[PDB]
Amino acid sequence: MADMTLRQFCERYRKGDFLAKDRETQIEAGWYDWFCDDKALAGRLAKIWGILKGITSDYILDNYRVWFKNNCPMVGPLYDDVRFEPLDEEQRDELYFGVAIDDKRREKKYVIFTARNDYENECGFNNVREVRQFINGWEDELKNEEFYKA
Amino acid sequence: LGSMADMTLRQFCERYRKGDFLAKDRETQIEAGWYDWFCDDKALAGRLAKIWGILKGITSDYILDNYRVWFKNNCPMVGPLYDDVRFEPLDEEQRDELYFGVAIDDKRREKKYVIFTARNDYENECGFNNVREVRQFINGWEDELKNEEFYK
Repeated sequence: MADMTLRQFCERYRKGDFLAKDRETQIEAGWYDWFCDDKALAGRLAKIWGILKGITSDYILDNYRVWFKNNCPMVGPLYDDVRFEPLDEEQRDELYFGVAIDDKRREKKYVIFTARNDYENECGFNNVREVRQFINGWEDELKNEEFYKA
Repeated sequence: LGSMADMTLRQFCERYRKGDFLAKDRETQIEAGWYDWFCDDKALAGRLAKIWGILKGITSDYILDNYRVWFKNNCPMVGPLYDDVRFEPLDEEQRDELYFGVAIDDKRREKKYVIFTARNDYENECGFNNVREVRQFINGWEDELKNEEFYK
């Protein structure tokens, strides 16, 4: 009965707490919904951790929490997404954002949708390096004036 | 769910459009109608939105004024968590004849929305694949209670 920060999650993962494939553990890890095998969750979490292990911004690490969803589109394969929600529940409409991973309905391998963009796809990248560089710079990306000009 | 200081479904929708039931704390989500759950407490509000997609399309005054709603989140021992929304008649005596619930997005079931009714001995009757069909059912539930082809 306690919520985690992204930094706390990374601490526990580097400890390896989130490698047990059981469902009771994976619910605690952060999976909200899935269509896949319950034991696929751990492996898919490793896939997702391939991005989270490269997060450095103390703003992202200490002001955010993460949850994961596994999705079954009407056409196309199951895909996961990792969603970054701020600890301050009020500024969600401005700070929340998620990254769809390997969604074949979209051109890029990683597609980012943000609350400030009204929950639409904003940009996309084809390698993990771009995704980490973007999420780390998200604190400064919130300050780009050329965006809110909508 | 027995009963206590509960609101009617119409009263609940009135309060919900006020935004009374958007605080993610446990006391607010309990007041909204959550009876039991297995998931994170801070998910509750969000799942209520899933449920609201059904409740916001309810127009028939019979359902709105003779029923109240409570919500349960379930851990099926195998598979992911699923929710359901349960309509309880205000007169508890006719519960066995009037009560019904909608299991929403239960992965063990064929339909996205599966309806279980008290008249069918609290087992699944029918299912639908879109929220519009579910709303059409609940609004027409007053006329569905009078369909004889069932009670035979």
